[PDB]
Amino acid sequence: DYWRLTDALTVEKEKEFEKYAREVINFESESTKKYAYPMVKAVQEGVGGGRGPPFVGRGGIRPSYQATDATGVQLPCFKSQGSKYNDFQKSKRRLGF
Amino acid sequence: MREIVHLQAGQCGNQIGAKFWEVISDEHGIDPTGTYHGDSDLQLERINVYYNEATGGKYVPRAVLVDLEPGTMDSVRSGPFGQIFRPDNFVFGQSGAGNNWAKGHYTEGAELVDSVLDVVRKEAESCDCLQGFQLTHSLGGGTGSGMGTLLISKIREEYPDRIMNTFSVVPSPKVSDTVVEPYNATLSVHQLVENTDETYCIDNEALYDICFRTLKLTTPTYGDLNHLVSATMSGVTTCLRFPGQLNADLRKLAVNMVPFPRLHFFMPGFAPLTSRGSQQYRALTVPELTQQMFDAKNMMAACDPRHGRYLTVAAVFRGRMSMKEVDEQMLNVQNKNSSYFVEWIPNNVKTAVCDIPPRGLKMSATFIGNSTAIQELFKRISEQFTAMFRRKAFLHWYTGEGMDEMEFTEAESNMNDLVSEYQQYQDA
Amino acid sequence: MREIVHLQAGQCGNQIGAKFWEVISDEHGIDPTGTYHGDSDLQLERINVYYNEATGGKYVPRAVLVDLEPGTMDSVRSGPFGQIFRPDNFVFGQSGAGNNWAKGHYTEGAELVDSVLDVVRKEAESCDCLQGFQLTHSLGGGTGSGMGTLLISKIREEYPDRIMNTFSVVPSPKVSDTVVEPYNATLSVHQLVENTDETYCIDNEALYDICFRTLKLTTPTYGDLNHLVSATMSGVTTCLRFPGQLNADLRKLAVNMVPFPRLHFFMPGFAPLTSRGSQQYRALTVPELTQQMFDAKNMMAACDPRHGRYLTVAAVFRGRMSMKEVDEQMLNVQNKNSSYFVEWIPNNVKTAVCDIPPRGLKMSATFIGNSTAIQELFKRISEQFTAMFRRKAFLHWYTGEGMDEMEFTEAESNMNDLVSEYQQYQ
Amino acid sequence: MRECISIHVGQAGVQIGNACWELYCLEHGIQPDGQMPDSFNTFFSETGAGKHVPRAVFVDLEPTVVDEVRTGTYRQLFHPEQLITGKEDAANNYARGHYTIGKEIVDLVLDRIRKLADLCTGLQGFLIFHSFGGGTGSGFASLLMERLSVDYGKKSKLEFAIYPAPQVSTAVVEPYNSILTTHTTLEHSDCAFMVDNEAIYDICRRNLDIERPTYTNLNRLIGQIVSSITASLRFDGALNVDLTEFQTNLVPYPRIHFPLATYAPVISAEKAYHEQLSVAEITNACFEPANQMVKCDPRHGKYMACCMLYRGDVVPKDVNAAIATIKTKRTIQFVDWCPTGFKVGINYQPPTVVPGGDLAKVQRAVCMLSNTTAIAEAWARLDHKFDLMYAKRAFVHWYVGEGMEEGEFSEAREDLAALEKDYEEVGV
Amino acid sequence: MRECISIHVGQAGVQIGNACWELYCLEHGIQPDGQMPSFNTFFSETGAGKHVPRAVFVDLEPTVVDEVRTGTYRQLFHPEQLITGKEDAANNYARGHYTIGKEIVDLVLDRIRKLADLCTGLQGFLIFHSFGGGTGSGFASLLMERLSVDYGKKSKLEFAIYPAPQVSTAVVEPYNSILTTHTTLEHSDCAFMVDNEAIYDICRRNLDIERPTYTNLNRLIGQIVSSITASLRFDGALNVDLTEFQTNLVPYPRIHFPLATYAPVISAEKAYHEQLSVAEITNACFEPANQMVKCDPRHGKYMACCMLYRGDVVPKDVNAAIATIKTKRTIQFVDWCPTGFKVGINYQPPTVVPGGDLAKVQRAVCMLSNTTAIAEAWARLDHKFDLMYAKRAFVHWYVGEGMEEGEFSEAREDLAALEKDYEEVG
Ligand SMILES: Nc1nc2c(ncn2[C@@H]2O[C@H](COP(=O)(O)OP(=O)(O)OP(=O)(O)O)[C@@H](O)[C@H]2O)c(=O)[nH]1
Ligand SMILES: Nc1nc2c(ncn2[C@@H]2O[C@H](COP(=O)(O)OP(=O)(O)OP(=O)(O)O)[C@@H](O)[C@H]2O)c(=O)[nH]1
Ligand SMILES: Nc1nc2c(ncn2[C@@H]2O[C@H](COP(=O)(O)OP(=O)(O)O)[C@@H](O)[C@H]2O)c(=O)[nH]1
Ligand SMILES: Nc1nc2c(ncn2[C@@H]2O[C@H](COP(=O)(O)OP(=O)(O)O)[C@@H](O)[C@H]2O)c(=O)[nH]1
Ligand SMILES: [Mg+2]
Ligand SMILES: [Mg+2]
Repeated sequence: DYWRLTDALTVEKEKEFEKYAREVINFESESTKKYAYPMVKAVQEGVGGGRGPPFVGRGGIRPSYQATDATGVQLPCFKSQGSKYNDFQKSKRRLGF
Repeated sequence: MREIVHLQAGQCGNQIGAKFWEVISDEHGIDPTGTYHGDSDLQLERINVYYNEATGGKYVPRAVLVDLEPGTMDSVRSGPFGQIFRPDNFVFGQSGAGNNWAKGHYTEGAELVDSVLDVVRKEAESCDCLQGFQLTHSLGGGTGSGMGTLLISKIREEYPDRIMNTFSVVPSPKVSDTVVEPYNATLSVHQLVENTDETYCIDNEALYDICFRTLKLTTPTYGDLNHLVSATMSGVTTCLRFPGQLNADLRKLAVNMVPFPRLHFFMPGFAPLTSRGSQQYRALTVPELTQQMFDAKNMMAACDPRHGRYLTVAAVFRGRMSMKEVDEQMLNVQNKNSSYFVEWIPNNVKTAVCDIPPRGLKMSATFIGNSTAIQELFKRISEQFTAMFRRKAFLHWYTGEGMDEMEFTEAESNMNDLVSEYQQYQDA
Repeated sequence: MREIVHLQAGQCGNQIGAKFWEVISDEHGIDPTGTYHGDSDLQLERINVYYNEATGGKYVPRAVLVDLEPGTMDSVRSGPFGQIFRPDNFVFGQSGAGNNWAKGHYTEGAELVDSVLDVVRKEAESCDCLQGFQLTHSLGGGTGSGMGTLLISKIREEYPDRIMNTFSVVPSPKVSDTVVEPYNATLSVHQLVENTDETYCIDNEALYDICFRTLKLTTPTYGDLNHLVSATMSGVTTCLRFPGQLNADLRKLAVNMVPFPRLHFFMPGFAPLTSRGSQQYRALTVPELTQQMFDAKNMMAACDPRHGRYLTVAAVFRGRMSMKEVDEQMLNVQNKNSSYFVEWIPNNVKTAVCDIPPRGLKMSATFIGNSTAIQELFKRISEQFTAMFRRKAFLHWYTGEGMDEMEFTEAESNMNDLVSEYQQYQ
Repeated sequence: MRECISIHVGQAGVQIGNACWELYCLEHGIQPDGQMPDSFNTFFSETGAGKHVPRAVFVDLEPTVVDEVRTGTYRQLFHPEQLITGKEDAANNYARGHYTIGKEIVDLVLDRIRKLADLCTGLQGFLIFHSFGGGTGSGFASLLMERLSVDYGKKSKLEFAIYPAPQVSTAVVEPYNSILTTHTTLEHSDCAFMVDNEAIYDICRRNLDIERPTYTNLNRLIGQIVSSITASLRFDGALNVDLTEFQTNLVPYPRIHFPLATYAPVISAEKAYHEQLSVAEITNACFEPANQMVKCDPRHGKYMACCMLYRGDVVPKDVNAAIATIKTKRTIQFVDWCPTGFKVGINYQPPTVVPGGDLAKVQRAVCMLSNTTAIAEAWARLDHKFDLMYAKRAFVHWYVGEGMEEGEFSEAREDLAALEKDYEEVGV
Repeated sequence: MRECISIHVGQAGVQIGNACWELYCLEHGIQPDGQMPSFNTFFSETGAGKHVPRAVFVDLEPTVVDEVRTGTYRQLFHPEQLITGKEDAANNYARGHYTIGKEIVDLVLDRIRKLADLCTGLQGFLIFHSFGGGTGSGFASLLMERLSVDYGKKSKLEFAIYPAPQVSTAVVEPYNSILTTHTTLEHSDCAFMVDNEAIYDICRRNLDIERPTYTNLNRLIGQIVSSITASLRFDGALNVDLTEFQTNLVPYPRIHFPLATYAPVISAEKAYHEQLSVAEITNACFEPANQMVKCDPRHGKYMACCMLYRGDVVPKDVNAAIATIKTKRTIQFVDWCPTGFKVGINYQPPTVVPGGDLAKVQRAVCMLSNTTAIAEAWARLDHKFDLMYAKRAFVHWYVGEGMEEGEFSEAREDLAALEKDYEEVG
């Protein structure tokens, strides 16, 4: 629970600034919404340098993938179906096991 | 204690390894989150063989994913079990090989071999007693076929005693996707004979033939092809992870197999494959497993054993059974088809039993055997590689990397010396 | 009883110490006002090592912030804990040196020592039993590299027996921001070898290498770099401030770290830096600390120890462990990498245990070591200084101060004699 | 990550750019302004203002062609500095574009490619598009390869361009430019995609039922070709094929880098209504001589290498079945030195449809890239014509007045005799 | 506290000073009266709570300064600060140095003396003039000559128009230009030579304005001076003062002529369609077609580079850009500077005037390279002055003014010796 407590604390500390972040966006988007794009890019970047889908099991953690010689270009998702996994159970009934 | 490190090379290797890491995660009751949700105590007793401990009741696969192209990892990471692998184990680069064995083996591999060597040594020093590593790749690529040979050569010098098993993918002549595929294959098998304890030759076309006929699947994807190879190789170490009526291990099979070090290529076989219509009329019995296995259709290589002589046979079984039929069937098949077995070695059949059945299935069996059929692949490659080298076609790609021309000959010379002595073992 | 005075030289030194004084104030539970809001009794038990008592339950850092330009004092007090420092401890002049070692060491050095030494002596006569002072500075500046050398020389005459550690900042050749940088480093290391008990060679470039790779920070500022350099020297004296299963202090290491007086340069090391994605897949274990400890990428100096022979190793662990694992990992790493260790000293590793974990973390480790790789840095400076000094380039700035030309020659001779006897010990 | 930069040369190059980039805008989803209401990074680049900028260099020697783009719908899509123009053109003169007029704008274009190479971190290759007929597309194009070859020795240099049609022609002095351009596409090219518009003219009228097509209708089909090549790069697939993958498995010798393309199916919506589309059906049209995008019959030659790009709703099962059927055809001859000449590539995303186009919306598609020796007869017709021109000494005063030596004509003519001879050696 | 005093001379000095001062007023928020509805380095407070520009506009013609006197900022400026003469030199260095100077030398000296009395710690004297006008030449020469003995140590920055190699607004300009160079050699600390034609080409090519004017040029001159002074005015992670970047620019007493560059300079319409980041802006600073002096550094070798970033910028990107530019064979360095960069960073982005031309941009860069490629312009001027002096044209004017004709040959020989010294460095 000690590391579980710190896990909830990380959720607690990441939240509080998001209120402080949000209220500027609502205050800034009082005249025109034509101009709020960098906020939407900023609050949807994610926790860490990740491009793919968020992992709801681990708490929205976005692990990075930076191992490319001396360049270290982050891996982008070309986007696809991303279908639910076989579980080995779907095919075993598809194959009659 | 008895640990295995998974080496993962190439787009072929990355996809099949991702498939393999899912079935045993289902077997060991591990969620995509990473924790343990299983019910039986034996589902979590020997999970340290493939997994390493992580805080919060989490386990991480002991894999080293390698490819020369960065986009393959994103497909691996976007996979449903994509958040189960530690990112530091992933090693890759932005410059590929372009199906060139030479570029992977010499030019671009030399900049990446250091980092993967750091990763595998990190995983090697983690476990107290390592039995050996495990690399899966394709011989038709530029990374697994290419620098994957270079990785094997180094770790044999570093760790000679540890076992080195390879579920390598040999290209098919009837269906191929690469013209320099004989070039990479001829420069790869020479690395196999010198540095490999045992190799398993899986052909995708033979896998394609099975689901054409045995499973009658309308549209089986490569994930289905990934499903068979993972199930085949999960049956190799099911006796290792779980106790059985007669226990065995990788070293138990390999020591009981290899009569001479030059011969370590085999065809694997899997028992429980039936189509949907076949499930309606069947009875799960020991002879039906044995009957299905010795039919040459079930086999996932492109060699007919009826044209050669079965050198040795290893037949492991998964699930709770009796040894009455297990011995009575192996004796029956030994005596009936006597001409397909060599006379110099009696009792070529090696048997092992694993009590734990596969998940969601009752009975199963896995078999590894050496026969004189395997040169149907090797010599047929020689019908290509030699008939592509005499005019020096596609050579400037290989010559531009800075190596000589004697290497193609010596790899060819080793391959002709490989078959020739092994021809002699047929008529002995 | 065992007190440390925090000397502070240069813009680099001021920002480093300001981050440092915040860090231990968090550790000791000290508010920006100066009082104690902490919970554990051990959080206020040995706080007199760095702090001095004031009425109202107030504590003041025992720091002397020195720089030649007043433009940095404003930013010092503009920070979070800017008002915790005593204003009388701020000592500074009007005109700086402009990255000229000559101007800081001789010309505008002469009048500012008296204010510094009076403040230093006042803190010296404050505490009863001083273990030693502590100075952070940069070797590429005009005050920390210049002025910074002068006060060390005088306090060695004044206080010879006290321990003298220096967390100097050595300039990097690949990434450099000063053209007269080799000249300042040429005339500062000569002052380091003669009068310094131990030196910690930090490098900003290798700090930049770590944050790109180990931490994967998108926008690392110098505050992040200051966070690391404060953490390692927090790990140096955590055994001093808090009791441990096996206790140690500065003199426990320094006596055990100097085989011969001419060699006092060390490269530090901090074990648990992981990126946020690396937090997800790990098991916190002592072998994991030791594995990350000896990986050549973890060093924040500009020298790979794999090209050198290792003289003496320190491993100070912060928190609660069991030392059988600690001794087995030290023994494991000693036997495996046998070629990198010297043979005339068996058991090169010195170990220490500090029971109190670092704040916000469960487990950490701190590392100090002397290897032959540090000589890679000195000759690398010599290739650039001699390239400058052959044509008498940038000399009139120095020559206009008033010194003669042989000081460069003797400084060049001293480090050449340093690396030669260093090469012989390899 | 992977990135492609377009260096289209000429008015044709400007016009196919207009067609390609509109198609590129439709697939990813770029508005005409340039905002989304990373599959796009290979073609587009992020700005500070979050604009996605085309990474193409539109270069032309006359203002009018590029100024139409400046006043088009996508005026606020292209950077104005990027569209490089010239005050004077060559007017169907290779010599003016290669010795007099090019040198004024050599640097300004060459600073642009460097700046575009600055933006990209890992550059895959260069797409250079031009025409053999026009002076700028032949003269100015020939010089730039010569300079970017020494600027980027390793970077790939793809070449789609327009060959003169063997009967119809928009110029009389075209063979002089065409012959003198063949030197650059030999020693400064990695691949080549020669096409006459006449083959497109026959295919569109026969198949797409447009009896009065325009140049944009043609450019839509060529855009489909380039889209199919980069499709495996932009989106995921079962067998992702990069640029270097099929560069290796198409080029047996450095002197042989002229495959022939083929796209299928190409059928109208009313035509599509009555016919089933399957992998075997659509792949069979790719070997029909009447559907070839180059006026030659491969049945008169022999394939030594065929590159295969499946797109859309495709399955590896029908991939191998189609390969099996084609290999069992005496009409399709293969060289004796390539038994496996199919390079399989599989993508998921179906090709999109442009409103106002000609192709109907389909679920599956195929792309074909076969190198054969039947292309060499087309060069012989050019040798047949240009030599009978050059003996008469016509139009010689035009080129000589520019300031190049007349002996280069004979050398360029002598070269293509050697290239045609080399293709005959492989034909043996 | 850092203070920079303006000593602008001539029509160019007056126009450039009015430019620079509108940028200073808009930067500090000062209304045209001089009331605020950082600043202290340029302004000074008064009893009435007004802010006083620390500028000395000096000219020999009344109308140029009376335009300011009836301009908008009349109440902002001091009637005593604006120093005017009745009769000009009319492009005559001899008139400007011998006949008309001594009338108001004392008045100008007294004005700067009271301004220095007002200042407490003087950082620098920024002095603006031209090499073409007789006023901007001879008066600048004499005020450098007296100011050198008035303040030996105080630094004197020299911003001056150099005659353009192709276009010219005068015929008798080269005589003044060759006779002036003695003072910029022996009475200057830094020189920032500028020709108009380079800025003309820049503003036509990049800024899309086909019909610019002198105020359009003065906007960029004010921008570069503001970017120079931004580190003094506002906070930065690495603040750079005048002493620091002169020390890391001047190797020898005879070499104080760096060349400048500003990036990015693009109009708003084109600024819509590109990313602006550190690598692109530092690559644009290195293009020979963007250099503000008509010479190619690719024909010479860089031996120093001062660097001033500004705005939203990270030292990680700074170091990455430094690595990228170092890995380039087209860019050369002399053998005695393996490290030749002087990096500074400031937080506040460059502000924008309404009616200006540059769009507001979050990150900017100012480059100051000392190279050897500048000597070719002096060579062109040497050829032009040689074929001037061969037939002794316009000599009678200066001789009647009353100087000795051997000074012409002496100045020619001196500039030849300077070119020879630049050859020795090269
Ligand atoms: N496929 C295709 N080919 C074209 C198109 N436009 C012109 N061409 C071919 O290009 C040849 C002429 O070259 P152009 O592109 O028109 O002009 P250019 O390349 O700039 O050279 P100059 O005319 O000398 O300026 C013609 O003979 C056509 O065969 C087009 O829109 N599509
Ligand atoms: N950049 C710039 N140059 C100017 C400006 N005004 C004058 N000049 C230059 O100054 C030269 C002539 O000198 P002026 O500044 O006009 O007058 P002066 O400096 O007082 O010298 P005299 O004319 O002899 O009185 C011309 O060749 C111009 O190039 C200006 O506003 N901006
Ligand atoms: N059985 C099987 N084969 C595959 C799979 N994916 C790719 N392959 C084979 O791998 C070959 C291409 O491998 P490649 O990416 O070049 O390997 P690399 O060079 O080591 O990265 C093709 O010939 C495919 O037949 C898969 O999921 N299953
Ligand atoms: N690591 C680190 N280095 C710094 C920091 N601030 C400044 N520096 C370094 O200090 C050098 C400049 O020092 P300087 O101000 O001239 O020192 P001084 O002359 O003693 O005042 C630069 O080269 C920087 O690299 C910091 O916060 N962290
Ligand atoms: Mg044209
Ligand atoms: Mg004037």
